[PDB]
Amino acid sequence: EPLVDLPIGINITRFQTLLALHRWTAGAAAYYVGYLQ
Amino acid sequence: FELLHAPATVCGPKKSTNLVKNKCVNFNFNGLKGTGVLTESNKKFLPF
Repeated sequence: EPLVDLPIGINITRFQTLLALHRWTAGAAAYYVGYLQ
Repeated sequence: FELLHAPATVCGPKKSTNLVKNKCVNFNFNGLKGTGVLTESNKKFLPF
């Protein structure tokens, strides 16, 4: 379901994910990236 | 301000009149324009 629609109005060509380093130290994580066509 | 058409962050107030039901009316809902009778709906819309 749609979460938000944002009138940012800027070009995007790359993206970076952000990971929170907990109490550096962080547990193992598993994530997936696919590209829409 | 710029009136050249683009994504408009700032807009003036829109003007919503009172809603009537069970009577044939021209109706506008956020740019959706139609002619019809409005009645209570059993169908369950999703929130979005």
